Amino acid sequence: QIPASEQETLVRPKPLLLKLLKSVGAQKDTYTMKEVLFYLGQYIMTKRLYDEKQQHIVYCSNDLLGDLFGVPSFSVKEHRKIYTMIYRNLVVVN
Ligand SMILES: O=C(O)c1ccc([C@H]2C[C@H]3[C@@H](N2)[C@H](c2cccc(Cl)c2F)[C@]2(C(=O)Nc4cc(Cl)ccc42)N3CC2CC2)cc1
Ligand SMILES: [Zn+2]
Repeated sequence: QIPASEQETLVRPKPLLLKLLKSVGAQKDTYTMKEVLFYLGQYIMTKRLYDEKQQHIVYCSNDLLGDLFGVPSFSVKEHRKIYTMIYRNLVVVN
């Protein structure tokens, strides 16, 4: 479904996404999607927003991640949906 090339996409985060990213990783102007997914994953894990042994759901109603995505929770299995939510919070650079 998801191609390997997606993780090579170069992106400029919008301000709220950039704020989230800077709380877990070095600040730079441009990131790859691989970086954005790693850093968001680490944000989720460190903050214990992910209930793995509970239908694999991230709960974000009480966190800026919920403002970023516009949902109170989401399944981590729904990669296509997660990409869409992330895409809306960045500009692709080419
Ligand atoms: O048993 C399954 O069937 C199963 C179990 C787990 C996953 C999940 C865990 C991982 C990864 N796959 C997921 C992911 C990686 C690449 C691209 C995408 Cl679109 C993606 F969603 C990721 C991640 O690595 N970064 C990131 C960032 C956000 Cl915003 C949301 C979720 C994640 N998950 C981190 C985990 C803390 C929640 C998928 C299926
Ligand atoms: Zn399971």
